[PDB]
Amino acid sequence: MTDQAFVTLTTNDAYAKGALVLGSSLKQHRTTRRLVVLATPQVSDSMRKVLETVFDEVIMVDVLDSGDSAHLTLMKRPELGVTLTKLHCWSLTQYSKCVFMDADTLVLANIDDLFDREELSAAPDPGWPDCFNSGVFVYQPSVETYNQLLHLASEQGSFDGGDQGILNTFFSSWATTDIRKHLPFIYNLSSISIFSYLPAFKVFGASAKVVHFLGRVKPWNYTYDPKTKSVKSEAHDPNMTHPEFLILWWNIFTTNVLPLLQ
Amino acid sequence: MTDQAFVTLTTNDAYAKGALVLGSSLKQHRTTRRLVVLATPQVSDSMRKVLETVFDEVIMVDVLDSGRPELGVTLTKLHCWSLTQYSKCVFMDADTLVLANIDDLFDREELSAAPDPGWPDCFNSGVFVYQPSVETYNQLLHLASEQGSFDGGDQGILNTFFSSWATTDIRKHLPFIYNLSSISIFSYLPAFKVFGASAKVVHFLGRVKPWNYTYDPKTKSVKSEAHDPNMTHPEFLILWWNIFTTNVLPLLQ
Ligand SMILES: O=c1ccn([C@@H]2O[C@H](COP(=O)(O)OP(=O)(O)O)[C@@H](O)[C@H]2O)c(=O)[nH]1
Ligand SMILES: O=c1ccn([C@@H]2O[C@H](COP(=O)(O)OP(=O)(O)O)[C@@H](O)[C@H]2O)c(=O)[nH]1
Ligand SMILES: OC[C@H]1O[C@H](O)[C@H](O)[C@@H](O)[C@@H]1O
Ligand SMILES: OC[C@H]1O[C@H](O)[C@H](O)[C@@H](O)[C@@H]1O
Ligand SMILES: [Mn+2]
Ligand SMILES: [Mn+2]
Repeated sequence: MTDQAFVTLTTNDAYAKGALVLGSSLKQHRTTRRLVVLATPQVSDSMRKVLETVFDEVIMVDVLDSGDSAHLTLMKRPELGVTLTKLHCWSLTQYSKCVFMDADTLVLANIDDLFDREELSAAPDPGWPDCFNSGVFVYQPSVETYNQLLHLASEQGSFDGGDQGILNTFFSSWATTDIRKHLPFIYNLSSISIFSYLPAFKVFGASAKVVHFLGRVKPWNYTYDPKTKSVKSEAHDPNMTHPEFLILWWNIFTTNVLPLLQ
Repeated sequence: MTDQAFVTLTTNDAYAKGALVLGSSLKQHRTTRRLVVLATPQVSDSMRKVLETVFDEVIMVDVLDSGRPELGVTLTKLHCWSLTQYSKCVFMDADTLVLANIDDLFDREELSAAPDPGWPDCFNSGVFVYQPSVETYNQLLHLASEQGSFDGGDQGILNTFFSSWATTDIRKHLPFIYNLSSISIFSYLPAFKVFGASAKVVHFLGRVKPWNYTYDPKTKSVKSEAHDPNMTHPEFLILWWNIFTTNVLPLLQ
């Protein structure tokens, strides 16, 4: 109501375009909750103003960077040290409960029923499903938890160099303790860009509630032709096996977001 | 006890090599349960006899085929429910390898399995705990006939029949240590580096099986002529080939 929020993060203007599409999609599906975006100083002044037209609030935060090149190299994503910035989401005690969503997500149906869930509720990671994917999660802001998380990050770091490792470590009961903290995979459908063959998608994909463009290739990295509605397909590319979501992203961007960027 | 078993399946002499390595590895790690392999008539008479040496029972069954096109025969797994001489069994694909004792799987209840990478609200059917039952068997055969499988193999059928696995009982979700595939290691290497030493079962899931790699015992190394998109973990291939060379190959050659 005033008490609960969807929260996302952008540290630059590229992911900000993702944030804008996510925000638009939440509004399209008539959330009754607040929309908030955490932004760092690399987000341009002009992009912050655009974010303000979609989000109820833009909250400026400091970048938190693991600096963990060794574990980010294992992850194959040397840029993701800045995802520790996500931890600031726990500082938002103006809200009693929030859903964090990655800026590379897209909402396909109303998902306000997530606010029935308890901290920490998340869906399984598509590659290592004993860990939860940290791109969509239900949590409770808390100065206590925020401080504990910052401390763990500074003392031990993260096994993957980013937020997902440290969050899985801190919330390590997730895989075995309480099945009500497992979100269905359709609330974080995160395998499409990185798995070539997904037979389950063909029978269950139509029920997707949130699609998550997990992996190095983001929808905004494509060249989209709005005349024919084609994307230049980038060589071998699992997005093109099931391109409906990438197409949708660009539809929302071109129709609902591009006019705000004028 | 004698009323519980590990059960595997081979429909041909190639997968029989996997079954032999798996059974050898279960002996290596001192299982106290029986070892059973389901075999079809396409397994040669000589290989069936070799299997009878490693396994406690070699049970002949008919191929069930849904109609990787070779995978239609994986419906043959459904025969595992016919083994009512056992109260509880762990089914393991012929392309798995045990690294440590896993007899504690018999504390689990039907249907216990690990989440499948790529769509983890379905379980991977390469390792599962089940209870033999003629009723269940008949029901699975019925489903296979009337609806078929959404993936053309056993996994679709089994996930359809046991459709509340993802949401009902978390004790039926097996951790990765009982079914670790190289797809997972490739997808999230950081997790493998911190947790991976705990693995008790390796699953060589995908088109290129260990017996499709060539192994040079002189250089202690492996390579495959066909590209392996699952990036099979080389250390695991070496463990497989070490067991095969010393324990299995002398029975065949
Ligand atoms: O340079 C970056 C990288 C990441 N992010 C934020 O951190 C999230 C996690 O990164 P990403 O989605 O790239 O990780 P993946 O889901 O691919 O593992 C993003 O969605 C953004 O919200 C960001 O703001 N700037
Ligand atoms: O031609 C075949 C194909 C498969 N199988 C059996 O069915 C299982 C499942 O197939 P596979 O492990 O190849 O599937 P994957 O795990 O790679 O998806 C195998 O391990 C074998 O036990 C068999 O006996 N003959
Ligand atoms: O740990 C860094 C990143 O990897 C994870 O797999 C998640 O998809 C993403 O939300 C997280 O920020
Ligand atoms: O259903 C087809 C096959 O592939 C599955 O993903 C499982 O790993 C395997 O045991 C099954 O037989
Ligand atoms: Mn993401
Ligand atoms: Mn297999």
